[PDB]
Amino acid sequence: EKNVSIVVAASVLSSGIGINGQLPWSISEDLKFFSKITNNKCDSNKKNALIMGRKTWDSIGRRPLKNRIIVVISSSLPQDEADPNVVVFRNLEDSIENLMNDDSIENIFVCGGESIYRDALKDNFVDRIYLTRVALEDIEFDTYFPEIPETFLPVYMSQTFCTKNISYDFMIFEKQELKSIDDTVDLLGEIFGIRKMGNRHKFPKEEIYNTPSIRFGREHYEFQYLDLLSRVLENGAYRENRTGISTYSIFGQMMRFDMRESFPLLTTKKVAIRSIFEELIWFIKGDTNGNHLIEKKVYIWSGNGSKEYLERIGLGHREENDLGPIYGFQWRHYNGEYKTMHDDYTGVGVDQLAKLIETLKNNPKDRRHILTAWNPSALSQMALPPCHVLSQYYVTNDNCLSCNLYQRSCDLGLGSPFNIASYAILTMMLAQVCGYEPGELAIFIGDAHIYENHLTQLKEQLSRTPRPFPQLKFKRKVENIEDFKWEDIELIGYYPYPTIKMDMAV
Amino acid sequence: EKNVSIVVAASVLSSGIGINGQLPWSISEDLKFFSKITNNKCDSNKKNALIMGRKTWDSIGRRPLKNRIIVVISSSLPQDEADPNVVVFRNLEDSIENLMNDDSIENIFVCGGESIYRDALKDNFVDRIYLTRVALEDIEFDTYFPEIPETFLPVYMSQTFCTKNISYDFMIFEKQELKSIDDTVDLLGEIFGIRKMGNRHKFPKEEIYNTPSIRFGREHYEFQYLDLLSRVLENGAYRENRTGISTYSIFGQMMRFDMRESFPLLTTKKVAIRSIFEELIWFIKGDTNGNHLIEKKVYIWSGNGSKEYLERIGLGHREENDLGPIYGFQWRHYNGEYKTMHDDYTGVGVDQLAKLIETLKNNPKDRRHILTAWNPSALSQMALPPCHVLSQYYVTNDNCLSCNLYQRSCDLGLGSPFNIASYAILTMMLAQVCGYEPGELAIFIGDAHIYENHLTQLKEQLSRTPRPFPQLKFKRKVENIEDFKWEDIELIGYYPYPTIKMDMAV
Ligand SMILES: NC(=O)C1=CN([C@@H]2O[C@H](COP(=O)(O)OP(=O)(O)OC[C@H]3O[C@@H](n4cnc5c(N)ncnc54)[C@H](OP(=O)(O)O)[C@@H]3O)[C@@H](O)[C@H]2O)C=CC1
Ligand SMILES: NC(=O)C1=CN([C@@H]2O[C@H](COP(=O)(O)OP(=O)(O)OC[C@H]3O[C@@H](n4cnc5c(N)ncnc54)[C@H](OP(=O)(O)O)[C@@H]3O)[C@@H](O)[C@H]2O)C=CC1
Ligand SMILES: CN(Cc1cnc2nc(N)nc(N)c2n1)c1ccc(C(=O)N[C@@H](CCC(=O)O)C(=O)O)cc1
Ligand SMILES: CN(Cc1cnc2nc(N)nc(N)c2n1)c1ccc(C(=O)N[C@@H](CCC(=O)O)C(=O)O)cc1
Ligand SMILES: Nc1nc2[nH]cc(Cc3ccc(C(=O)Nc4cc(C(=O)O)ccc4C(=O)O)cc3)c2c(=O)[nH]1
Ligand SMILES: Nc1nc2[nH]cc(Cc3ccc(C(=O)Nc4cc(C(=O)O)ccc4C(=O)O)cc3)c2c(=O)[nH]1
Ligand SMILES: O=c1[nH]c(=O)n([C@H]2C[C@H](O)[C@@H](COP(=O)(O)O)O2)cc1F
Ligand SMILES: O=c1[nH]c(=O)n([C@H]2C[C@H](O)[C@@H](COP(=O)(O)O)O2)cc1F
Repeated sequence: EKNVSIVVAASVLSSGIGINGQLPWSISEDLKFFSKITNNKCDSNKKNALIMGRKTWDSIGRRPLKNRIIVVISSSLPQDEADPNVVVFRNLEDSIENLMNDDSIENIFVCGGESIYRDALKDNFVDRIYLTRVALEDIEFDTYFPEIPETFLPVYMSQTFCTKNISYDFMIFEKQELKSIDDTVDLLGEIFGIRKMGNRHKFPKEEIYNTPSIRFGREHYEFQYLDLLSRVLENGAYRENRTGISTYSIFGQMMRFDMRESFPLLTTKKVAIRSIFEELIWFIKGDTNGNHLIEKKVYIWSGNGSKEYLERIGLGHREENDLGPIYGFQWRHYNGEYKTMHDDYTGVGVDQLAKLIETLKNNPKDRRHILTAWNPSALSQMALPPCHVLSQYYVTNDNCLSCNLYQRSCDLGLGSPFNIASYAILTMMLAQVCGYEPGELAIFIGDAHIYENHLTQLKEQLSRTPRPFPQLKFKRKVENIEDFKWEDIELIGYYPYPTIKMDMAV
Repeated sequence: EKNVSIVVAASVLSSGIGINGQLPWSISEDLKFFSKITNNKCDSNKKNALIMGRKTWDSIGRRPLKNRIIVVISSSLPQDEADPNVVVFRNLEDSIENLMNDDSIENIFVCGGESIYRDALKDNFVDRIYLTRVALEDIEFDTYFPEIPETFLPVYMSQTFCTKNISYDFMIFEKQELKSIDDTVDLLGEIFGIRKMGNRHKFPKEEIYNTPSIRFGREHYEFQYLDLLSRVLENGAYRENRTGISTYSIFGQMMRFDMRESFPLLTTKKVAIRSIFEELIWFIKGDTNGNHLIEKKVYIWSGNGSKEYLERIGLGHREENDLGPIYGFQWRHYNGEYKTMHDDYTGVGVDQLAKLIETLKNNPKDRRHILTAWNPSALSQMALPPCHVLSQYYVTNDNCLSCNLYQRSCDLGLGSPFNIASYAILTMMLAQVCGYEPGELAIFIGDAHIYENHLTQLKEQLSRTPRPFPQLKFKRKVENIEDFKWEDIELIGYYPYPTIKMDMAV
């Protein structure tokens, strides 16, 4: 009685694995993963058995794999005894004799075609599943991986990796069938009610924990957002705010995202990337005219740019969508005497973005690459105080650009995905203009809150198992950071779950 | 063969447990912990045995404990059979008969005096140790807990709790005698070198992990600092900076600290708390004169206030210790035209601190309680740009004041403990002025680095097992936040390891 694992690489949606007798992709790292996982063994005097169909045996050139015994399931291939590393069996059930006799086999790997996977799961011989999800779906398939039965549960999901602009994941599925520390902590929590800090940050209940079966393998960095969602649902205090829509809020959280091998755009919900880019390039250009965003069919600043909202916050003198000195005005004209959105501020104010770029490419090991938007003097003139307040940038020894962001208030339903994608795109732009590669993105959140009219929606978003991140590439290298256009961005391999409508609280 | 656990409450240093036949403290929560841990049982048809000496049996009033069988070790007490909840044994070895016969006993708890603990450990009958460390040491003891033998290792250390201004801990010691997920992650790390984000944040090696035996029980929040120290030692990239002393640096980290039941002042090193307080009140008063700190025998700002350092950074015109518009000038006079440290700036600039207090006590549920020190216009005039750049404050539904701090650059050897204690004291001051209780302190670090001249020292600090946090109390309620004086602070139960000299990099 030894272990049996199905090793497979399938597409993310349709679960296709092959086309015309070959793989529908060329990912060398996946072959390396196959080689390393099939050579995994605890005994040096034992080999691992790789069961495969005849057509798969043809796909590998009918040659043996080193340090492994290949078992071909075929009703026509002659049971050749010349090659000791390859043996042929007439059916799959008879091939499962390594459990009974043949003690020189330690682990068994089912890695054949659809005709092998299907009746290896049907006969219930499989204990584990090493699945490699690949983000290709607009191509042609003819061989698919069967839907994983409900008897299996996912226990691990790696981060998203990139190869030839193709995104891919790694997942493990298992066949589901020291307590003293836990008991002492539970007793100490029963004693001190909310005096033990652990009770103020309770672990989220399973009913609001996205993919609860993945406990110790939450490597995919979209979990940095979903687990924050769950923590707010679990420990969020019901509080009122400036809007009539109350929220559930907690304080002091963080999220990490990788940008070397992927792009942190959420897959559990289709995110409007064009509006994000237009807002970001609007910031970079130094503009505060909301009509310029509305003309480009982007209405995220319409709620805070209506005449009624401006007269209500005491800015009735201001023009329709003249938002005042906000994001992008403090970036390019910090401490500049603001008049209207039509004046020419070229020259006035401290151009933080230009100095940031100059410092990033002239003195990388510096610790002062800081872009601030919090200006106490101009706060009263703002239509909305800065939410993403502070940002710091960092150059690694291998010429990568990482970014930290401190955000005073985060609306996890609408503001958070936009902030993640926006600062990722900004880091990528800064890295290209300065000549670096994108690094990591850390977002530090003060007041992380969920509006109460989003509870039905966000819960739905927590019911969707995450898919690998897409890739974001630039079609041309620009000379100045302001020269970016929407046509320059290529979004590759983004297959998210359907969009989830949520109303903005004005 | 069942489990045996020594339950004891001892002082942190001398390990005293009693005085003149009674306890040297009255901590009700510890008695509740005793009651809950000795009644912990998996079988309802079984009782737990509590072994104690005769003098301890006298200390509990010679009355039985509910749902438990008390075993008194005494050579004089008559073996009375009237009370079924109390039994007398002549020696400790004969009392260890519940292992052989008497299957109605599930767990055994050694809870006697020094004379029982010593030869319960000497005879090696003890499997576990539930130790309650109490931070009282300037009192009189007459009964001590023996030094825990090397066969035991700590596996858990709770957070610091407070009762009657007394700090205390909870620790567990044990007698030392799914792998697929780990193997898959190791293989994925072998494939992608530093492309897998996990490899850029490797888990610290045991040789640089403070108290490595405590794996799953690092609850004490001084570990939030020691684990960051270890992570910098593990993943720190060797980088140069403005000073000749190079560092090992990483980017994007955080630390959490509780302030409801303790005070985050490091115990692994004696920290000069008075200098921290004097710097903080110097900030609050709006001062930029380094001579005011030097006159109070505080020399932390002498390196950045020397004539040579000012002439080197291009401020040779400036006076001796005139540091320029820095912390506390941006707090009280933001965007204020700075001249020298002798002028009267009362009135000019935006008083961020006053508005902060006003917003904290007039509009608590607000999300804009923000104090910034990063001013791009005044950066050139500063002797040293702000390290603790931004701070946000938050009022919970139970009227507690929590604080987030973003620090762009952190010197984990000298700057970090000072920053932790300083912002803790500042949060407590704001809480008293606004009428709240202290909450939590979250510190977010951008460039967390360790100077190479501190490597010998900090490693030493990582060899010291943490002791419970102290308490910090105020002797009087002040009318204005600037009225605090050093004589108003009482530091209770601070018993740190000896101080570790480390040179500041100018
Ligand atoms: N992405 C991935 O992880 C993998 C993808 N693939 C791809 O899949 C494609 C090929 O797979 P597939 O089309 O399913 O073909 P198979 O690899 O499953 O091989 C099928 C052959 O195996 C024999 N066989 C199958 N079932 C039985 C049975 N119940 N009893 C006896 N013999 C049996 C038959 O051989 P015979 O006719 O001689 O009797 C049959 O022709 C290729 O593109 C390949 O590259 C393959 C492996 C892994
Ligand atoms: N902080 C804490 O967790 C605890 C503190 N304490 C404190 O400690 C103090 C008391 O402890 P302590 O001074 O050590 O006294 P003990 O509680 O250990 O009791 C000692 C008695 O136990 C009997 N005894 C001990 N060893 C033997 C032996 N080898 N053979 C036969 N009989 C033995 C003797 O009784 P006899 O003379 O009758 O033969 C002896 O006088 C008190 O202040 C108490 O409150 C007590 C428990 C817990
Ligand atoms: C056609 N085929 C089937 C195949 C391909 N990709 C897969 N990918 C996955 N994730 N799982 C599978 N079962 C799988 N099977 C192949 C093709 C090549 C090799 C192969 O040459 N493996 C080398 C790997 C060498 C390398 O590139 O470093 C080895 O050492 O095993 C294996 C199976
Ligand atoms: C003198 N003595 C010995 C004593 C006291 N404190 C300790 N504290 C600790 N952490 N560990 C011990 N072994 C210990 N032993 C005592 C004194 C009172 C009770 C007691 O009354 N316990 C009640 C507690 C009831 C309560 O106040 O909630 C119980 O239900 O067990 C026990 C032991
Ligand atoms: N309170 C409050 N004030 C705010 N002021 C400015 C913002 C920034 C901001 C971000 C996003 C939106 C939005 O509506 N985003 C979308 C979400 C989805 C989705 O989730 O499926 C689909 C489409 C869109 C879209 O607009 O294309 C609107 C504003 C903001 C805020 O976030 N909160
Ligand atoms: N690079 C660089 N520039 C800096 N400019 C200003 C600072 C702030 C600052 C904090 C602390 C000290 C110090 O020396 N602190 C002590 C530490 C210990 C100890 O923990 O052993 C014991 C005593 C003292 C003490 O002075 O009483 C000196 C400056 C600073 C910095 O931190 N780094
Ligand atoms: O990028 C943004 N992210 C974000 O989360 N908000 C939301 C947070 C909050 O719901 C609202 C501001 O409310 P307040 O000003 O009171 O913090 O804006 C706004 C942005 F522009
Ligand atoms: O409160 C402080 N905290 C702190 O960590 N530093 C350290 C961080 C760094 O070692 C140095 C700042 O120099 P630079 O900004 O050039 O990195 O001072 C200084 C303070 F005043």
